[PDB]
Amino acid sequence: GCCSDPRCAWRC
Amino acid sequence: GCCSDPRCAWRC
Amino acid sequence: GCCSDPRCAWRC
Amino acid sequence: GCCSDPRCAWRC
Amino acid sequence: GCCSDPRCAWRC
Amino acid sequence: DDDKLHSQANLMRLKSDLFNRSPMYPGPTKDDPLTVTLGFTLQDIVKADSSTNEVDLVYYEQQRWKLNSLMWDPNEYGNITDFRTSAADIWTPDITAYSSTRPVQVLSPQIAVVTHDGSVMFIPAQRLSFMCDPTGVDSEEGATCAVKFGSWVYSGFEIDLKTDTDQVDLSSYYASSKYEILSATQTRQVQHYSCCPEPYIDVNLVVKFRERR
Amino acid sequence: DKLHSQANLMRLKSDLFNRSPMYPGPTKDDPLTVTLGFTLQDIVKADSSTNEVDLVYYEQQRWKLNSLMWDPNEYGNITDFRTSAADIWTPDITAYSSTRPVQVLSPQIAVVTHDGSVMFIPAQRLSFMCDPTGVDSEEGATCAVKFGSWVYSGFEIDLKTDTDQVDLSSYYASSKYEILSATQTRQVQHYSCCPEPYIDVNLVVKFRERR
Amino acid sequence: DDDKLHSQANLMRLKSDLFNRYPGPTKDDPLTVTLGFTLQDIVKADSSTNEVDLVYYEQQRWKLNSLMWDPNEYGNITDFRTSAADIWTPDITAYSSTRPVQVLSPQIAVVTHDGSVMFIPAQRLSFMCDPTGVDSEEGATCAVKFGSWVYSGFEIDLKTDTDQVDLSSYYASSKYEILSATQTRQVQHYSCCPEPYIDVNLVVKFRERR
Amino acid sequence: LHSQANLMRLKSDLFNRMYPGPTKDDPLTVTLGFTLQDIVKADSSTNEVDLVYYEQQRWKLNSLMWDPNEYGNITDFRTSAADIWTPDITAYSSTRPVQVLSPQIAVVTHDGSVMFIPAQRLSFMCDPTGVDSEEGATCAVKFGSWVYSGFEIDLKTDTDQVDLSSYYASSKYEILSATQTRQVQHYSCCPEPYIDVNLVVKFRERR
Amino acid sequence: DDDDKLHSQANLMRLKSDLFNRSYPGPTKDDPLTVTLGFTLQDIVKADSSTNEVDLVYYEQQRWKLNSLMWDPNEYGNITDFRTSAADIWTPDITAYSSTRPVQVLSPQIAVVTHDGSVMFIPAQRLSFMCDPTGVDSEEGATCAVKFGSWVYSGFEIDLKTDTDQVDLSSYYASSKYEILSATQTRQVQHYSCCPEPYIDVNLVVKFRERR
Ligand SMILES: *[C@@H]1O[C@H](CO)[C@@H](O)[C@H](O)[C@H]1NC(C)=O
Repeated sequence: GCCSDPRCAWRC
Repeated sequence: GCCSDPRCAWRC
Repeated sequence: GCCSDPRCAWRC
Repeated sequence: GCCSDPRCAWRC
Repeated sequence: GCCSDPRCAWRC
Repeated sequence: DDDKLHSQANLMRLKSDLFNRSPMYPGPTKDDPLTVTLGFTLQDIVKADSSTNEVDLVYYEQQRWKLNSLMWDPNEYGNITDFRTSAADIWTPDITAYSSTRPVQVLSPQIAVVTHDGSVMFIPAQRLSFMCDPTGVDSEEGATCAVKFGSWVYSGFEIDLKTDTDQVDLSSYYASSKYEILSATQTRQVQHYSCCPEPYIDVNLVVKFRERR
Repeated sequence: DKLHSQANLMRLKSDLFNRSPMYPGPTKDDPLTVTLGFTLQDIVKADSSTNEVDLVYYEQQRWKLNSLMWDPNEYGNITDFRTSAADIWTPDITAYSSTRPVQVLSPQIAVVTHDGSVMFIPAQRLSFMCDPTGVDSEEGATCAVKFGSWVYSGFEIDLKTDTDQVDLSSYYASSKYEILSATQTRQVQHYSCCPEPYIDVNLVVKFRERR
Repeated sequence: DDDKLHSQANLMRLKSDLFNRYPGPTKDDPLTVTLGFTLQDIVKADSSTNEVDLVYYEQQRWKLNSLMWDPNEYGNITDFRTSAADIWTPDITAYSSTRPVQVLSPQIAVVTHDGSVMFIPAQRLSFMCDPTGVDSEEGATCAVKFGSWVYSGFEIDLKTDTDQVDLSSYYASSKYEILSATQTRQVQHYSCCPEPYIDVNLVVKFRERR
Repeated sequence: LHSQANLMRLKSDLFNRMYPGPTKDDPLTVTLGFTLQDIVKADSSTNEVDLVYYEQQRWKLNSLMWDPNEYGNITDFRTSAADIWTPDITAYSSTRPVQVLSPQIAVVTHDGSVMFIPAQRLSFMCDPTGVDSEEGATCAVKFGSWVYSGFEIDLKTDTDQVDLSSYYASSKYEILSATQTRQVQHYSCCPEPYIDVNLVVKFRERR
Repeated sequence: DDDDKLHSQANLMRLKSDLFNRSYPGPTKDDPLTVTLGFTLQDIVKADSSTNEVDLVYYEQQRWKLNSLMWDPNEYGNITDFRTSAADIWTPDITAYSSTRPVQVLSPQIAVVTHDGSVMFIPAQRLSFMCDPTGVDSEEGATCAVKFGSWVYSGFEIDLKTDTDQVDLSSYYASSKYEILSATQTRQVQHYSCCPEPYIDVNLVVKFRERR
């Protein structure tokens, strides 16, 4: 999921 | 205790 | 070949 | 003795 | 010989 | 192309404004406390050594905090709302495992993401060896180990250490690991010493695991 | 035509590197394609006590920047140059399931061409998560490792592969392990939160003990 | 916001004044360094090579006049934290190590307004030790000496934080239990010479967990 | 003091007053030679062999020339290898980063020629099967530039005989032969030659 | 008194600033350097007969003297000596010629400088070197040897010597797996027929056996 993915987790 | 804890030991 | 050779592969 | 000790040996 | 010695081989 | 040129300019200006025109943040103080939030994504128990009582973990450690000194108005910088930068370019917290047996090994690039509200997200991938007796790992009940994380020098009045949840993220755990995970938790613990008012705050990672059949 | 060619190159590099503020990396407004290809040299180690496998490969990385282009006419007809990888921006392409820090085996030098294209080829030894069960059978073992950016979405760095076939032309002929297949495949994922694609390259290696 | 911004400015200003505006000790300007050990684990004992590995926190304390300030001049700041690289630190070394010491913690010290520094590096040390008898009731005994590399006791005087090693954080499921652990200041003189040479002797008696 | 004052000046002149590397217009010859000291380990569980050798590297740059009469008849000097450009000669089938065993210092003579001799431990890809037999094992490893063709760096050896005059007499492995041979290929796309030096060692367990 | 301690702090800072900041490109044929080497052997940690590598822990005593590091103690408040990072000065490129792994540094890298320009530097090191331990489990023991010398300077540039050929065993670990039968540190000169300059090594020779 986004919140596990280092490319995306900053959005969480 | 405080004196074993590196965040606190500077107080001892 | 050229394309496996690090000195050459830039031309592929 | 002194000449084996790194704090002292410079005196030898 | 000189050419195997790192202190001498610049002569070779 | 010239809009892409100006977008680049705007981003260089922002970064210049935040980093080159203000010497770094000196860290938190009691007058100016900082919340740091911690999250573990556990990838693998690589090794359990019963001759030395050392277990090796691979994980991503999420660290999140906010600084007023890193805020900006996107309207003043070409609508930019976030940027990426070398972790060297900024202050980062001194969060440390308290019972490691070897220096932690860094497995990923050291790059942080900064948003315009001044929030920073930094996610180092790490391999950690720590003190752990794996007795019983080879059984239905398995083995249980624990390791505390915290600041090295800051009390709870300077770094307020938190987790958003007490459940470790196991969604990326390696499915063919020698070890299966029975449970993994990440729990904020607060202590007081009788000398002193300030709280001392740890995050305890507790992992229960056994050999996969 | 020698110290002048040398002067022309020095001037070009100064103009690209020094007369210009730092490329801050890609953005949604100014995205970048990075193409990857693996030359697999050897499977050096397979450890079933810890489920780690060790690979040696050359990783070809190719991308193109507008800010690295020049007119060969302005610079004595120079069309390409070699320079330290530290003089330029490079992408943050990482193995997502490594178990030790990647070890670099080669000089960190890139080739730049006048259209702004960069080719950078780190040779690496990588330890990654892999169960080698079945390596001593006819069908072999199968391992996989994903590569991708650490901080950039597919709207900032698009990844592609140099074919889906790993290059095995330089594979060590007397390795302990023979390659049954090796593929390198672009994969795409979307999250409920967000429009952007998240793009990985999945390196999949099927192998067995060489008789 | 204004009062947190001034507090930051006051700290940034203290550190600037103290730092970018100390050559080590001498016999004319001597320094006392106090050591204390918090032993966390005996991780390995190797009877094929006679090397034993310890994990510990080493507390180092000393006081410099050049680090003093009046809190009234700097917003009542009484203490601060800074990278160990920003200040002088002592050359305290284990004398019978067999590999480079490995540092396990951030290298950050705490300074108080009276010039006192506390620096606590967490370390893994391999040192020379014969673990014979570790499987008996009386156990094994080893010893490692800590001291300066270049300074005599006229330049750096070494003292210990009591003679009892702190065992309150010793790992409860270690392969080895601690029978005793002491940290003792020792003065040595050589026949040639008047100067004292000061060691801290860390002595650990341990056996296999039963 | 005479030398000292002239040498300080010479180094400041040559260095402080950057060589962009070789090109097709300004090509460079690099000469390679190996002094093989020891085969330290041969692992048949991973097919890795470990060598210790001194790698002699020689080349000449005009930009490093000087008139000895301008500098008190100084005709040579030694300096940190970091103060100068050095070639990107690499073992192509290493399995671990090469470990450096010696100071990184070069010798420069007034004609601009440089000699640099890094001592190194190298792990490389090698099946040692037959090492415990009369015929022994044979392994090979290629050296060349990482980024330059033969039109930019011309790579050569002065002899195809590896220098064995310093080989460890009590090694676990004795050397039956060791050769260092220039090999040139062409790719059909392209006119430039691509040049390797192939190090071939035949060895067996000492008797 | 405290006033006096400021003066002494200031005098030391001036001396270091003067020597280092207000002012060495290594030795030449015309300006040659004597370097004195000595070993204090602490432990033979490991002997590996599968690879013929042995591992030693020792202190390496290096001693040399430079005009450029002299001073008149009366000009600097009677300071006769000081300590500084070995990065702050030139150091000789003395190398073990038959190491199998990079040397590991076990101590701070700090030199002692005396007012006559004398420098003393004692790195503690762990070294793996080429050594067949055949005989170590017998009464004669094994013999191994490792040569030390400059990497790039001849004997006309660096004159390498010792004050004695007995290695210092006074600090040898009493409960090592290996006992020391003998250890010598001997200056050897050779000439190549092309060349007048001498080529000088110090050979560290160690005879040793398993402790029983
Ligand atoms: C931000 O984006 C909006 C919408 O396209 C545009 O109108 C505006 O000009 C942008 N602002 C800046 C400062 O470039």
